[PDB]
Formats: sequence, C-alpha cells, structure tokens
Amino acid sequence: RVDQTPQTITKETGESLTINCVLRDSNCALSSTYWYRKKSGSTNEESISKGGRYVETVNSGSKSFSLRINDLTVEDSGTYRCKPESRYGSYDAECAALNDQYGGGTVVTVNAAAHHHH
Amino acid sequence: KVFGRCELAAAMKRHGLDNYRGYSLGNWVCAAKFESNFNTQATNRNTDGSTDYGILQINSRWWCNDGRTPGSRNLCNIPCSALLSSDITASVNCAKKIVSDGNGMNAWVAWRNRCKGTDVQAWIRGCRL
Repeated sequence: RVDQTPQTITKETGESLTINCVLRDSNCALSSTYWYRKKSGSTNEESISKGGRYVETVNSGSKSFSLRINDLTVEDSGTYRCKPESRYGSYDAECAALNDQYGGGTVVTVNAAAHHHH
Repeated sequence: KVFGRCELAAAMKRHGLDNYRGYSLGNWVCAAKFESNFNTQATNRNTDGSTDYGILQINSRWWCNDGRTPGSRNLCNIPCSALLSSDITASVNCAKKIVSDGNGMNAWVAWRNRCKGTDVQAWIRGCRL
C-alpha cells in the first residue's frame, strides 16, 4: 500500500505545494519513483518532469518521497498520483505486487482571482 | 550444466565475486544453491509473465529481455538466453549490477531466506581455494 497525503489542496497563484508518498511498512526497496497527473478539463493521464518548478525529495531509508511544485498557476490544477517501483534480482511476488500500486491521488486547485494572494 | 559446489566456488572466485561489494564468496555460492540448485539451465515462469533465468535466477522484468515479458526494462542489456549458458560470465556481470542497485544481496529472495545471517563461509569450506 502506497500512502499519498493530502487528499486535496487549494492554493492561490504564486504559492507552492507539497505532495508526500509513503510506502507503508515493508522489506521492499524503493528503487525509483514516478509522478503523474490528469489536467483539469481532461480525462487523459500524463507524467511529470522532475526539475525546475518540480522539486522531488526521495528518502529510501524511510521508504518515502515527495513532490514540491513552486510558483503555481491555474495550469497546475489537476489530480496528482505517485507510483513507486521496487526491483528484485529474482522473483519476489510481494515486490511485483507493489509495482502496480499508485498513490491515492491529490486533487489540486489553483485560483487566479483578482486581488487574491498568499 | 549442474555445477558441483566447489567447482562453482572456484569459478566465482575467478570471476571476482569474492568480497565484491563486501559480500564474501560463500554468499554467492549459497545464493546459486537456493535459487538454481547449481543448475545453469534453470528457468522459472512467474505469475506476472516474467521469467527467472540461470544459476542466479535473474528476472526478465528488470535485468534481461526475453521477448515475452511485459514492460521488460533490460537493465543488464542482454537477452535472457545469454544467462542460460554453461559459462557463468553473463550471469556474474549481471549479478554485479544487480547487487549494486541499492539493495545489496537483498535482491535475491532465496539468499535472504536461507543465507543471510548464517555462517556462509561453510559453502567454500573443503574447496581448497
């Protein structure tokens, strides 16, 4: 199970946000990490490009990772999901199971209203 | 080919596995014991449609491609047929990248269940290395 907090986030233009994923108690390695989103006004899911405004921290001791997005606009609204990936030399059913699991998702709304700041 | 135990121990010493990444030779001989039973031809089909191949049972999802595993990432850059060889080279060198993937010998579940925490030296004893 992959725990993604929080469930919803509402921010003004210019703010930033942190989504967090936690890979709940297991032997399985956090070998790598993918972020995805579905834009507001679209039902098709695409992947995020780490770098720039999109700061990722990965802490594999604690089997956690997080996505920080700075300087939001209305273009960052959508639903965000993390997916972990756990590699093994020879087959471990437990860790294979894990490569099919996404975070719960975070619905993110960015308001661009007049006279409205942080 | 079915390796005998000290035969495999002598080839692994020659291929540089002894203390590779801090893991002494016994660990490696022991792993091939409980993954393959020392059988270079061993293959096992797993329920995700991946396959584990050769003396260290390397998985076709991550390390080698075999044309019938969904999403194969082929991290060792080799066809899986290469790992079914009599010559342990391909498997050894792919073992070396695996053990370097972040998780040490914990990548091999048979290793983790039967060798980790045990006196693994025993597996090279009486081999006159």
